[PDB]
Amino acid sequence: IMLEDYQKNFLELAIECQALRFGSFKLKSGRESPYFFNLGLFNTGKLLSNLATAYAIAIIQSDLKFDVIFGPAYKGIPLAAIVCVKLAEIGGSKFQNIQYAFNRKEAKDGGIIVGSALENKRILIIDDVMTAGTAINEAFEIISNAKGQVVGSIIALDRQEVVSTDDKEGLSATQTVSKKYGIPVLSIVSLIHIITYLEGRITAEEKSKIEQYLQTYGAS
Amino acid sequence: IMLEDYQKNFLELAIECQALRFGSFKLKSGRESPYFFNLGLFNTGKLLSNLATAYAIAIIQSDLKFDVIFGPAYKGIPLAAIVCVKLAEIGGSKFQNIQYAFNRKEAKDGGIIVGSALENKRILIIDDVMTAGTAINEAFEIISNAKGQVVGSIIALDRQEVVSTDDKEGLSATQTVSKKYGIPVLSIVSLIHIITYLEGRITAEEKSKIEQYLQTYGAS
Ligand SMILES: O=P(O)(O)NP(=O)(O)O[C@H]1O[C@H](COP(=O)(O)O)[C@@H](O)[C@H]1O
Ligand SMILES: O=P(O)(O)NP(=O)(O)O[C@H]1O[C@H](COP(=O)(O)O)[C@@H](O)[C@H]1O
Ligand SMILES: [Mg+2]
Ligand SMILES: [Mg+2]
Repeated sequence: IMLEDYQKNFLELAIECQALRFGSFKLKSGRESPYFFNLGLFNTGKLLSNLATAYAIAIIQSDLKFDVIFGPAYKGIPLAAIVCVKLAEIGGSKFQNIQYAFNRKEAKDGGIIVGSALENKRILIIDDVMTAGTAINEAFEIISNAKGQVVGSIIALDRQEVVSTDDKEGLSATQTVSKKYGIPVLSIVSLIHIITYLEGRITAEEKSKIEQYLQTYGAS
Repeated sequence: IMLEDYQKNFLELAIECQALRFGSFKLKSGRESPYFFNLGLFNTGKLLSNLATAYAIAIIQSDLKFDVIFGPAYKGIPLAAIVCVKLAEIGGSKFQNIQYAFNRKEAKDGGIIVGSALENKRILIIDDVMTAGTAINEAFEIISNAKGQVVGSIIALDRQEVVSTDDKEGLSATQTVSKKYGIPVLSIVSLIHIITYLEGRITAEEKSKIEQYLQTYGAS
């Protein structure tokens, strides 16, 4: 019903740098979507600084307790690094000693995990986006092999869409993960927040097409 | 003859977190070394923040002009990200729009480069360490394939050691790269700086063993 400042600022910048675009788009499904999102267009030092901030404040506000931030290769690698830093920078004394880690796709001269031993540490997984859960599934396999404990996940944008329109539980991608693994899936923003930001920027008519999109596909 | 503050602070932290250790060590060569360095022990949010700062101030002080900061997979990936951010944070208006990029080891569903097109951009390569030049060589191949122009490189620690004791030009690893490619190889610190930091922390005797190490192997 209201957006935190960090969430306004994130959405303002995503639209400005064209990471978030509005129009008529199709997913793999073939499903219509009224926007497109590509976190990769946060691609300058300024925009990465702001992104790091936005993830960090989301994590700080969740009150989740964790020891390590893990990013799945490849796109999670820089995000885990920049967020680990910004948490120490703005989070106070409880985030000074957070570690980061990530996986190589393949070992070498050994190691799949780059970082300190995950054994007995509480892990937050950070990525850009979640759809079928395949990066999450791979991270759990890797982590649980190393005796780490995953306590949560965070993505940039939660689409808050039902994975299937036939499915009568009406579970989104993040919900599905959260149920299977028993952990929170946090996000900087969700579809409801995009909708709220748009109030007073778009026409009555346009407002009614987006607040019907969510009737057909919105989760739970 | 004097250390910048950022260089003192970096060396203080490297010793405190055990990234820099003093004692008797052997390289691959079989060559004795009076220290060991592992940048990977900068592994918490606090320490990564400080590392990012130290690279950024080194880059700002060099006055090198560049458009993109490139990190070779894997260890350069987080360093390029965290440094790109910190440059926007502390560098003022000329570092706001710096981009970062890095390579995948192998393509997929295409792309070796993750980031905006390198064509016609001036690239600074960032890595942890340089020895034989093999990561640098690979980055040049990748970059020049993408029509980018490398303008420089930066590593954490320049060992300032001759690659070979028989070699009568007396070129270090960084010098060798710099000659072959015609670009600066910057570093946060070099061996001479470590020596200077140690003045008044170590005994007269110990000072004389390190200021003889550099007589046998110190470059140029
Ligand atoms: O991170 P990449 O580009 O190396 N690899 P890719 O598998 O394309 O990663 C994307 O898909 C994942 C989401 O997987 P899924 O949730 O769609 O199955 C995220 O990790 C995102 O980076
Ligand atoms: O970065 P990694 O661990 O994926 N791969 P590796 O080839 O071990 O990288 C180290 O060697 C390079 C230095 O290569 P060379 O200068 O010793 O030949 C640096 O990129 C450092 O990260
Ligand atoms: Mg990914
Ligand atoms: Mg490397």
